[PDB]
Amino acid sequence: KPGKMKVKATKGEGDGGITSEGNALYNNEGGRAFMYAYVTTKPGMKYVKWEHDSGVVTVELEPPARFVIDTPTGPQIKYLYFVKNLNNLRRGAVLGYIGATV
Amino acid sequence: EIMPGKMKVKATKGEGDGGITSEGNALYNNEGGRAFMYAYVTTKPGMKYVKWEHDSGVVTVELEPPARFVIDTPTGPQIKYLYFVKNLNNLRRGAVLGYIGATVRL
Repeated sequence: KPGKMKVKATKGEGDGGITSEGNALYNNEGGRAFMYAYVTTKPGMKYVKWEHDSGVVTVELEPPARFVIDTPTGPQIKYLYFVKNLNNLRRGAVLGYIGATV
Repeated sequence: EIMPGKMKVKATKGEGDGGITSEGNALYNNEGGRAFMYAYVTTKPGMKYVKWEHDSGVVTVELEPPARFVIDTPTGPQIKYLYFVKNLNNLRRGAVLGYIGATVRL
């Protein structure tokens, strides 16, 4: 199941009211959307407000890792923010999904 | 760092104890220095080993008991068997699952 990774466009927030657009990478482990990571162009993000029907959770982000994607004009850097306390299995699923897609 | 999640596929052959044989894909990383097989995917249960070429050579790579998963095909769903190599760490197992999820129609 960790393999069935899905992407949802979502806003990120950081100190001082700064914001980003980006994608949450997430998995429906048994009928509840579990965010694993957030990817964006922008540094300094701290959290994402993540929607469940039961209500919104603010998901805290680790310090980001920088990574490379391919573009029409060459490599560009994006930031990958794992959710706090994500385990190694789920981190690996994020990296594998990214490696296969970007 | 996406390096440990980076993955390539190579067509290869598996074996189980009692003469069992299979064809399938090895998922491996050759991140920088050597080829490191992470997993083997095939259509058959009961595989125990994969015959991994390296050098020129053939290496026998031991497998964990498989997880079954299902893919869409032109003729409908097909059961596949995912065998991690023995003692693959959780980060790398996760990388295998993420890569399969990204590339296969599950």
